[PDB]
Amino acid sequence: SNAMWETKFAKEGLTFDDVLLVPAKSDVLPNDVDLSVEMAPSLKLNVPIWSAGMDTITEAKMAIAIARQGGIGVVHKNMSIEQQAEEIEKVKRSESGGIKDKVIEFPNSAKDKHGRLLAAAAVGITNDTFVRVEKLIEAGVDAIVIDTAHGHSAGVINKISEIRQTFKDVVIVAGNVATAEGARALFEVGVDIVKVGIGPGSICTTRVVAGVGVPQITAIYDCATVAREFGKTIIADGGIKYSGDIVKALAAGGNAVMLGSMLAGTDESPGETEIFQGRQFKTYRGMGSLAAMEHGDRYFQADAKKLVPEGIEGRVPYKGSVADIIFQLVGGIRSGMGYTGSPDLRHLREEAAFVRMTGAGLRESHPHDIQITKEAPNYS
Amino acid sequence: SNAMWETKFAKEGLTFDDVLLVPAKSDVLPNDVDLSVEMAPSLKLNVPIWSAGMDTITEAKMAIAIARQGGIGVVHKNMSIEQQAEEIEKVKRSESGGIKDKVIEFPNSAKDKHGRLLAAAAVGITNDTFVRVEKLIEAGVDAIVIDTAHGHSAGVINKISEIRQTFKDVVIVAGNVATAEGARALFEVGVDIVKVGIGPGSICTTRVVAGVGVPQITAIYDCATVAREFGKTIIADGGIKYSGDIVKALAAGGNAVMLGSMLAGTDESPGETEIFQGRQFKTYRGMGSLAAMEHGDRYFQADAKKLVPEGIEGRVPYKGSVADIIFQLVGGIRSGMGYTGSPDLRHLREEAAFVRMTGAGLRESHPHDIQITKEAPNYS
Amino acid sequence: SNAMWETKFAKEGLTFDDVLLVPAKSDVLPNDVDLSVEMAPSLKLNVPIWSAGMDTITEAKMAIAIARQGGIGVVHKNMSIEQQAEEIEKVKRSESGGIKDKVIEFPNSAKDKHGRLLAAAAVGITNDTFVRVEKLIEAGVDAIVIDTAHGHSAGVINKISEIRQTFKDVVIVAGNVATAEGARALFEVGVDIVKVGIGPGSICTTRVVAGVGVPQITAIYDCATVAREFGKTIIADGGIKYSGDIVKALAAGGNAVMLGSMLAGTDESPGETEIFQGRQFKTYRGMGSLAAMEHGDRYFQADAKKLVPEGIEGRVPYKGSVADIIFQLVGGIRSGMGYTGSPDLRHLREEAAFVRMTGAGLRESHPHDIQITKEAPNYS
Amino acid sequence: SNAMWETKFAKEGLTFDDVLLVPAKSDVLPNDVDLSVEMAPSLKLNVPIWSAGMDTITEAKMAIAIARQGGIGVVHKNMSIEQQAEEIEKVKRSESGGIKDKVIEFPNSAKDKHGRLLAAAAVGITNDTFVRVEKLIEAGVDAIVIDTAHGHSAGVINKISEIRQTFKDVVIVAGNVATAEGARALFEVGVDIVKVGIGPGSICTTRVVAGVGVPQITAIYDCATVAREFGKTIIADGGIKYSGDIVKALAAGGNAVMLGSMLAGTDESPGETEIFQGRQFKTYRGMGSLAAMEHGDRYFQADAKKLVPEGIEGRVPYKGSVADIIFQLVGGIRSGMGYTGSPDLRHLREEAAFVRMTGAGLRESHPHDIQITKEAPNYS
Ligand SMILES: O=c1[nH]c(=O)c2[nH+]cn([C@@H]3O[C@H](COP(=O)(O)O)[C@@H](O)[C@H]3O)c2[nH]1
Ligand SMILES: O=c1[nH]c(=O)c2[nH+]cn([C@@H]3O[C@H](COP(=O)(O)O)[C@@H](O)[C@H]3O)c2[nH]1
Ligand SMILES: O=c1[nH]c(=O)c2[nH+]cn([C@@H]3O[C@H](COP(=O)(O)O)[C@@H](O)[C@H]3O)c2[nH]1
Ligand SMILES: O=c1[nH]c(=O)c2[nH+]cn([C@@H]3O[C@H](COP(=O)(O)O)[C@@H](O)[C@H]3O)c2[nH]1
Repeated sequence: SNAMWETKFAKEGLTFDDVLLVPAKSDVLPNDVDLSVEMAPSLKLNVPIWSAGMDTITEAKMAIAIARQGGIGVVHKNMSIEQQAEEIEKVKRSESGGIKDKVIEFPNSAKDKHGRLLAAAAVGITNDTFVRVEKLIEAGVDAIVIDTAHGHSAGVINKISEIRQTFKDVVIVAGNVATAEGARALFEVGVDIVKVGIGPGSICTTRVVAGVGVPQITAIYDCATVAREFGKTIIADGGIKYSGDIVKALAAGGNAVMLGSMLAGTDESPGETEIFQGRQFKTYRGMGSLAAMEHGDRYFQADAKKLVPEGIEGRVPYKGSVADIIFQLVGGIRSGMGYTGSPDLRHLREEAAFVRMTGAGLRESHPHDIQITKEAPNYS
Repeated sequence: SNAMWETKFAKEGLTFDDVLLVPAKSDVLPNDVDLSVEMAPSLKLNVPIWSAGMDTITEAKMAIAIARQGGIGVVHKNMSIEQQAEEIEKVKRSESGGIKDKVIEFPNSAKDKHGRLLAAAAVGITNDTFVRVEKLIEAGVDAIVIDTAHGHSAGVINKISEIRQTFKDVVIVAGNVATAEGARALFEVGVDIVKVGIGPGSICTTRVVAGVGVPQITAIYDCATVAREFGKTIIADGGIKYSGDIVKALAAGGNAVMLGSMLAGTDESPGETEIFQGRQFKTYRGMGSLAAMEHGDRYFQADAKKLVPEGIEGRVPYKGSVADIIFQLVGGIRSGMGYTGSPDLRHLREEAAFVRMTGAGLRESHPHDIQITKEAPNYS
Repeated sequence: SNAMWETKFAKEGLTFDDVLLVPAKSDVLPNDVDLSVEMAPSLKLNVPIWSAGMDTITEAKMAIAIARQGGIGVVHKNMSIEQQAEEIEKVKRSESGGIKDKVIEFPNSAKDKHGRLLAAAAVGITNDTFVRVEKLIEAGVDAIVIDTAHGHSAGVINKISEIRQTFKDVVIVAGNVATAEGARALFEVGVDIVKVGIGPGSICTTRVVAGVGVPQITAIYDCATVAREFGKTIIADGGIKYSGDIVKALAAGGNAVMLGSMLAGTDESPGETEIFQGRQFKTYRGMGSLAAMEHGDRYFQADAKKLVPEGIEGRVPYKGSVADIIFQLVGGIRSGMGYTGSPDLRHLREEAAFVRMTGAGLRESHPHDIQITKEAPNYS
Repeated sequence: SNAMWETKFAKEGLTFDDVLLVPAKSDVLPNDVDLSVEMAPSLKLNVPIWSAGMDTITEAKMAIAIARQGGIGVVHKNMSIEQQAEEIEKVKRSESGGIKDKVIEFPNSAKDKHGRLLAAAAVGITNDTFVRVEKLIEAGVDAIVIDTAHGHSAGVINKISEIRQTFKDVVIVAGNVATAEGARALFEVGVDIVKVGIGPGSICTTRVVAGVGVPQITAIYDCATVAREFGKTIIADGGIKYSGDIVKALAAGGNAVMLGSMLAGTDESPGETEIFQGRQFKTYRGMGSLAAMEHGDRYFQADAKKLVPEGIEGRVPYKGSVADIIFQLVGGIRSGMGYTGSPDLRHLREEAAFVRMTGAGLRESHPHDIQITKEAPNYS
């Protein structure tokens, strides 16, 4: 391993705050760009956003809200198989075109071939994963999300291969990985969508507790290079703080992004708001935090207990409705695509160029040297 | 686009706080350097400063004040065509040599061929842009500023070409761009002066909301390279916080700079001062903030509404008169030209050299390890 | 020295916060990885951790606690030879398998060939170093730690050679060094284990007072390269703040780490807790601080007094028991080895790869943009 | 100037916080290293320290105190020629070996060939510079310091050449410069000692107001390269915050350093202490601040008034005596020379090597993650 010894520090990594997209000749206005993305032949989104499979982010109510805005929700797995199946049934029974009380239309709703809202569901690697997958498919789930901390592991890959073999037609998302070799290993066993991100999440301590990770722009770019070879897709999962980071994640190769923090504290996230000193907040916590792993309500098999936590528990200010949050994100995405001359997301992924910057460039990019007197809806 | 794919992260960008000017052999004292600049055959400034075309920076009163100090003001377009024409008439009727009450002389006033103070005016891309340009020219405007967020866009370039074709002699400023190709596209349709800057403004959130921009020293240098080929000029617009940044912007290739924040809160900026807890302040806000776009007084056509804001609203401490602010900026410019051995701005643009530095170099450059006991007039 | 003149600034250095470990294909779960390390033929640890030889970190009580968890303690030398010999006798008489009051077992205890807890002891370079070493060996010490600020010095190397010559079988740790040439100079006189680190300690001011040091990841990597050539080992000493830094230190080539700050404020560190404003704390101080050097209780020879201090005196929040702290560190190490696919520490040292990152990458690695509401046991 | 255009951003610059000295094999203990330096054949210091020629740093009382510790003071020029001559006479009449009340010896005093304390004096470029130089020489001054903001200027070089021509034997210090070409231009007209530094001072705003400067480690190294060719010396002037920065400045090529901030607030600096909220402080201000330039006591010719200030006015905590401050600095220098294996300053300048580091390396170098409970005498 003298070869590995001499190359220990060769690789370099970039994150969102290291880069900007370069403006380019543009023939398309922001309101005319196409935000649609085909994640798999049977799974098309109208906005490139997945809500995170976390017990403070996505149950039925969030999955309904985000699918009606054109995305898709991943119902978390910290519940019994029967409970998670019923959450999916709630999504598939929900109104997808519009509701009255006076007329709220959902013209951009992401739907299956039968006009029902799309919905996804997380599963782990446990003895009962096949049963959970079976009951989710029977409930009408549109994608299974094999959600693991280290997707590039023999045990995970073997479990996916067995799932792919028994359930030949379900769309399989699997993750997380952060390297080309990890993405390739998953696509080679039949994964449809690879989820990218080790450590970048707002609530996570993986990089500090284990010392492991890849800066997220590099992780996306390295994994998207492999996805292009297979003709498949990736989800850029974690570390997105502003709408501009979504544009960066997609331009680096992401077909869609997954959001935790930016959707935390919305009306449709699980739990209720709590008033503290005249201010509204909601809980947001890592799925590897102590509170999230100490779940024990009805019985379910959980992933093998980790010795020490890899997330923290926190609270976020109340944000409002999912519809209003998505409206702000979409406006930012459309603005960025207009600046880069991208009429659709394929052009953004394939053609856009970045410029690297220092911490001084970052300070120039935010507002600077001004006393802000009102919070902007997209800059809180 | 495998070529674009492999070069996604090739480009690097520098901003003001990344660089310093290197001192050089100097035969000229600061008081003897020449700060004049010809922006176009009919538009000569005595100090290389344009005031920003913003509704909290420049109306008639600011345009008069800054032209009397040797610069030029861009009257903003958030008003009716008739109102904006009358603002220009106020500037062109104002005294340009001196006034009494006891004798205030303006020996460095920038004037047209008839001895009237110079004045510029912003226009957008709307159906009535030709009428606005016509009435501004009839009012005696010295330059039209085609003010757009993304100047490198087919719609903007087509509108400029049509304007250039109907009004063959007016000086046209157009922007904003941040790349060589964007500058070239504008000069090729007859723009006289290209305005450079995407995202660096103090009050702006473009880089964070859309993910797009270029660090401003690189943007200036890339665009000035093209201006040199055409024998035309550029305005370095945005991100200047100190007089030393003006010297940097000009040495990077800028023929002149445009200032928002450094002129905000002056007596001549629009609005009145407001006392808050014994301290004086004035409002300063992005033209892409909610308050600035929600203007609706007399009717006018506005640029197409953007879905989400790209600026914030803020307040700045009262600064004093435009004359005293310009005096401090000019003293800093003259000092920098003396250090670089530049007898005039052409030598500064063409000959001066920079040295790149880290964040540690930046901390050494400011005052450090001292409890400042009085604010300096040029270091507040 | 024109050769030295032209290469003054050639070398570059990395520390923990500059790098992350890259995840790799993994066939081993965290609970099955092997944390054992042979530091020398007669000195095997079950977890790769040495407690620092400091008078606020390690006396008999800490050495017992950490050996029972699988590591080894270095009893400090700021005491008489007789006192330090008695501390070692206390360790070697202590129960190593388990104790009652109800049954506390120590299944991972690091023991000598007679079933007694391992223990090490610091010595200096003074006239009586041979006598101190003799009495420590008679007490049953398992390793002597020649503890000096600048191990790459003629006086230190000559003293070690004389010790190695009189005491032919004792395990000798010597330090500190930070360069390949310094490590080589010590291994060449018979040192068994080289201790690496000049300036990285939490409580130390060496780099700021003397201007001297090497960023600690580079120091480890440079010295481990030499250790590999000799077939010997190194201790990565100083600058570790989180369990993830331990994984980084070992992957950079360290066979084991030495901890001060992460063990300060434990029940078993010397001194008692002091309540200040309802909060518990303990003292932690550099061995080069004024208070630590002004020791004058029973008489002992001290290293030559330094003119000015090179450490500070501080206080740390109470941490709890050594057992609970080690449990958190080990969980983090096991998680990192699982992510890197390392079944044992040899694979981590020899095979793991890093990715370099900016300050923006570091901010993404920690929790960001969240109001943490409870402290994590491994993220305080 | 297409050659200058393409090389605008080629040069890179380092400051103190960017680098560390690498430890090396050492045969010399800190107490045995030689801190002497010959600045010129008739000017030898016993510690390599000049006190700054500033009206809040050096008059007779500071010049006496620092010469008795082995350095030399530069009496500032913000006073009449007669007054400045009398300050020098006070220094040359002062006791240099020792004083009683009980016996204070000054065994390291820097003295002239007649046993009188060394002393230097600042002069400017004015019409009466020849008269000031004449009266200072008649008073027995050991060096004249031509103190200008931009030493690489025709007017300064012409004035120095005329001085060198009339006063053929006085030691001439001249500055400030920051480039090889500026140093060469001064040595070529007969300057004995070149003073290096544009912008790094604690109290100065030159880099922010004018945009001009060179990071100080690079400035020293570039200028020392020229000094080596001429067989002459340089003073590293400005930006030194800790004793470790002195070691860095000398290892980068400086023969001696000049200190402002580290000597401000001492008993011997001009002015008295002022109690503010139970705490002692003294004034410290740039010679380019408004208060320092608005001096108008007895009449003197001042350098041409600059339009705008290039320094600020501040206050520093009381530090104690010059003797105690120098003792701490010398201890740090001796420690660094011991670590680098430098028996004298020539070896430090010629042989020592640096390692470059990031901001993460800097945070590791200072104390980190500790609540300091007492201020160290060399780390306040
Ligand atoms: O290392 C981790 N420890 C955790 O406890 C944890 N919880 C969530 N996640 C991941 O973070 C993503 C959400 O990130 P953001 O809040 O930044 O959008 C999610 O989509 C997950 O990928 C975790 N990662
Ligand atoms: O992205 C933007 N969103 C906005 O809302 C906005 N408002 C002003 N500007 C631009 O900023 C310039 C002034 O910048 P400074 O205050 O830094 O001088 C101005 O001259 C404009 O170029 C904006 N840019
Ligand atoms: O330069 C120094 N001056 C000091 O006063 C000092 N005291 C301890 N040490 C060293 O720091 C190590 C502990 O570092 P941490 O607290 O970061 O674990 C220890 O293991 C030592 O190597 C010192 N280094
Ligand atoms: O640009 C400047 N504007 C000023 O007003 C000023 N005053 C002092 N100096 C220079 O700073 C040096 C002292 O620096 P320190 O306090 O960092 O030691 C001094 O030795 C001078 O070289 C100035 N430089």
